[PDB]
Amino acid sequence: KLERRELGNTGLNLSCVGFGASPLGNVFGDVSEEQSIATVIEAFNQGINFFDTSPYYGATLSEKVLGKCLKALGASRDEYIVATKCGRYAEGFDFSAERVTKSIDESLERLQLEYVDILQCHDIEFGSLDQIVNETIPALQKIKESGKTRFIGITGLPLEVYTYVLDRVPPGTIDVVLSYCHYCINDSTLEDMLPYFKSKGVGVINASPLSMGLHTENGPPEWHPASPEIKAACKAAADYCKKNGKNISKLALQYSLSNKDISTTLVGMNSVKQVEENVGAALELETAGKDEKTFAEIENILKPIKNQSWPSGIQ
Ligand SMILES: NC(=O)c1ccc[n+]([C@@H]2O[C@H](COP(=O)([O-])OP(=O)(O)OC[C@H]3O[C@@H](n4cnc5c(N)ncnc54)[C@H](O)[C@@H]3O)[C@@H](O)[C@H]2O)c1
Repeated sequence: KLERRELGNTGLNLSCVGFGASPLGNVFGDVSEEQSIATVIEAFNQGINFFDTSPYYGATLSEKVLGKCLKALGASRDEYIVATKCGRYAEGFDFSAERVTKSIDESLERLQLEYVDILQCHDIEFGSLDQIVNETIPALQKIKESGKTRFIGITGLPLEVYTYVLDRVPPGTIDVVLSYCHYCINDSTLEDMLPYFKSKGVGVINASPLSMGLHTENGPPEWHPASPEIKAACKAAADYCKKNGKNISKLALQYSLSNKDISTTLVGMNSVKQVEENVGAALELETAGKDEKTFAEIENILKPIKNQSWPSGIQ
C-alpha cells in the first residue's frame, strides 16, 4: 500500500504522493475531461487520497473538472481529502475578507462539495502580508468555523514569507503550509525551514517535485521562471539519466519523498501513465530504496545551481 503520513495536528493521513490538479486546468497543455476523470480514478484506485486545486488554475476550470472527477469516484467523502485556495484569480489578486468568503462558496459550487478539507491563501508573497495576518486569516478562521473548510493554510514561493505570518498569529491558528519547488533534486531549502514549521506545529505540504517540468525528459515549458543556468543543469541531469537508461522523473520524485517530515508531495498529473509511474516510484522507494549511484551523479551535475531560486511576488 501507498504510505500515508500524518498532517500536522489536523488528524488527516495523506498519501505521501498527492495529486496536483493544476494540469486539469490545462496549465501543462490541454487534457480532455474524460482523460482527467480516468486519471483521478486511477490515482484514487492506486491509494492517492489527497487532491489539491485552486480557483486560479485554468480560470476556475481545474476546480470544475476536479469536481467532476471526484464525483466519478463514487467513494465515501472521508476517503479523499480536497485542498483548494483563495486570493489568486485569473483576474488578479484579492485577499480581502469579502473576496475569500465569496470564494469558498464559488469553489464549493464548482467542486460539487459541501466542504473542502483544506483552504489556503494562494501565493501570499503577492499580497500585503499585514492584510494576510489581520484580515485574510481571520476571514478564513470564520470560514473554518462555518464548516465550509476543515483546516486553513498559506502558500507561496519564498520561504521567508511563512515566518512573517506564523510569527504574528496565535499558536494553532494555521493548520498547514504548502511550499513548492524547494524540496527537489536541485533545491532542498524547504528542509531548512522544516525545524521552524515543526516549532509552529504546522503540517507541511511539498509541491512540484519535478520543479514544474525541469525534471522530465521533455524538459520545462517555455514559461518556466528559472534562470537559463538552472535549466541547463537540469537538462544535463535529465540527459545523463536518459544516456544510462534511468528515469529522471522517477528519481526526482523519489528524492522528494525521502524526507518523512513532509506529509505529502503534490505532483501535477494529467494521465493514467503518469499516475502509474509516480505511485510506482513511491512504492519502489519503500521496497528497493534509492539508486544512490545515480543520485550522486545527479547531485554532481546540479551542484553549481543547487538551492538557487527566482524572484516572486512584491515583497
Ligand atoms: N503557490 C502554490 O500554492 C503552488 C504552486 C505550484 C504548484 N502547486 C501545487 O502543486 C502541484 C504540483 O506542482 P506542478 O504541477 O506545477 O509541477 P510538477 O513538479 O509536479 O510537474 C508537473 C509537470 O510534470 C509532469 N509529470 C508528472 N509526472 C510525470 C512523469 N512520471 N513523467 C514525466 N512527466 C511527469 C506533469 O505532467 C506536469 O507537466 C500543482 O498541480 C498544484 O497542485 C501549488
